[PDB]
Amino acid sequence: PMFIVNTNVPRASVPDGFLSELTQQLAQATGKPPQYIAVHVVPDQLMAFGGSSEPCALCSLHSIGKIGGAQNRSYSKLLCGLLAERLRISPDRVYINYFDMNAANVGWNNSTFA
Amino acid sequence: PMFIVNTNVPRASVPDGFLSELTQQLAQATGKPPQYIAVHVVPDQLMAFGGSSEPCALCSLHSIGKIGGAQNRSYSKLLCGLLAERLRISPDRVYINYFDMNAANVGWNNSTFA
Amino acid sequence: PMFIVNTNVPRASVPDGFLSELTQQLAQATGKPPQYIAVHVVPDQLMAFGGSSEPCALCSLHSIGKIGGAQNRSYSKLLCGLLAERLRISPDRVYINYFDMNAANVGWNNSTFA
Repeated sequence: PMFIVNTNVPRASVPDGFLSELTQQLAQATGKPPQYIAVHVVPDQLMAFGGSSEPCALCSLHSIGKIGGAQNRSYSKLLCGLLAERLRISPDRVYINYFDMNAANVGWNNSTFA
Repeated sequence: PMFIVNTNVPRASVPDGFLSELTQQLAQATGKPPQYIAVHVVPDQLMAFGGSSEPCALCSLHSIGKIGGAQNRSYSKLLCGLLAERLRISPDRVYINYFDMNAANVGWNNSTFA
Repeated sequence: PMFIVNTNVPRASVPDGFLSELTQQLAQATGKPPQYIAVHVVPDQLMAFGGSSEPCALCSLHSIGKIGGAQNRSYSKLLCGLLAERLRISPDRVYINYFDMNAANVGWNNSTFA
């Protein structure tokens, strides 16, 4: 799985250990081993949410399966919780796009996961 | 809606008010309330279009609905027009990927839109 | 076609000529003319792969067609090969998300490719 957070929160406001926490929590949430979790945090961005430059985040979670109605509600509660606690972003200023990737449409290690 | 523009135009060439202009125009074009429009501009990027490093932009628009052949033509004329007028990017050096997101695949406010 | 690579490798480790090499090799792999290939490299990123921060890459390839099981395996070999040779990223620390875009869902030059 791949989780990306783009945010206008400054780099200094991202706590040490945040990538590790995201890795651990996403491994537990998706049920996938942490070795297959990739995380990417992009602070200091020029962005707005609802016309406002108050703290916000635009995020994606790509996974081969483990994507669906109930799972995505649970991921959203988890990840909005982490962004509120660690980056002080309001949950109503977070979008998370979920992508259920076909194994044949994910490249890794000179081939695909198919 | 979530609109992202990645460009090699420098930050100083992005005019004041641009994120607000994008927010307003996307609200009107998509019909969505401005409170649901998120915009993200990423200048100073290392990118090429057709092998050339002349000004260019690589963009995405994700929306829950309001995506389709005629709508996307209209969005493209709007957004290429703004990028030409405001960032001096030629329309033929702009790509916009359109994504019709299922409500169950968008997280917001600790849940999803389903 | 549009190829994006996000990496923690520093900007100074991206060799001169890399965007041109990506453009050339993707034109040949996809069969599309180089005038239609866009490339974007984002170094110096805050990311982890499998819980660690040794060089890694998170990438996308969006293309109108020319996406499928065998083609994507070939793209993965080509692109992992380039990232290993040029950026010294291990192929097992690269993820590439492939997207087969409908022509009506790609904006360009004030309209779509439909």
